[PDB]
Amino acid sequence: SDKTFLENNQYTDEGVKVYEFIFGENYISSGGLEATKKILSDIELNENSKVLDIGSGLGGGCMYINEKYGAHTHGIDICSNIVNMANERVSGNNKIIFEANDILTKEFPENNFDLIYSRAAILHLSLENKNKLFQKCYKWLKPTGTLLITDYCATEKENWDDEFKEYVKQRKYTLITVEEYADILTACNFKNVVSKDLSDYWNQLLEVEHKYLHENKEEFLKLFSEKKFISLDDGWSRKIKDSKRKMQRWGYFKATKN
Ligand SMILES: Nc1ncnc2c1ncn2[C@@H]1O[C@H](CSCC[C@H](N)C(=O)O)[C@@H](O)[C@H]1O
Ligand SMILES: C[N+](C)(C)CCOP(=O)(O)O
Repeated sequence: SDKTFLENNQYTDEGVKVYEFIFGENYISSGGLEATKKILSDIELNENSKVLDIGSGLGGGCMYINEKYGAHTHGIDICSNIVNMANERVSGNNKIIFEANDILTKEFPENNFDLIYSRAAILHLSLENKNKLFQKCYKWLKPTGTLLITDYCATEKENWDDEFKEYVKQRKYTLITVEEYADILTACNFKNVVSKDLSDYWNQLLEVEHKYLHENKEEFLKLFSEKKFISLDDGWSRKIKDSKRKMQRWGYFKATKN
């Protein structure tokens, strides 16, 4: 249902390929590899670490984490077609696993992971399900483990304008404030909760991506259609405008179990 909605609309094969063109090979979220390097710059792991990636997409994050640290990485994604694409991009590596499943019904042992990592995925979850997920994450982390998240956030709903309301409604996102998000983590008894509103950084990423799209329009049109170009172009224009005024926000969260 949730699964069917995502597979048949935002994350159709063609939809993901369009996103990948602008985000970067193996990525479906902003900044691609370069942002991932920054997000993980203060994370310490090694070959004995176990990592969970919630909403693993095309697998770029898992590929990088395994490359940088040698860690065991397990990616969960609800879209079967996306997981199929991810599995075609990795071979001969028994420390990278991609699995098609709803994270809300997936079972993991308590005290299992050194790092639980998620990039631009939890926006798809209802508010009730965000709280349920972070309770599960708390159990699944080792005592010494870390939670690391980036996600779409927003200003308070009361402040949304007509265009943003419509965007959120059609995407079926649940966008909360950075502050409400941090409060959920605190309510789940995570420790050392750090939240950052990185909307300015995100704005910079979006501008680079927008410039890339325009400068490679001929290549894009060979691959796709002008209709899809216009949708992407207008989509990024709106996100640049709405991130600048913090109507749509980009949140970073890090916390520990103890
Ligand atoms: N309930 C759920 N369980 C697992 N994955 C989910 C989910 N709801 C949404 N997703 C996944 O979240 C992903 C968002 S796209 C982001 C992919 C990757 N983290 C990257 O940054 O590139 C989608 O692939 C979608 O399938
Ligand atoms: C949400 N996402 C960052 C995974 C994909 C892009 O979504 P959108 O920016 O087109 O709404």
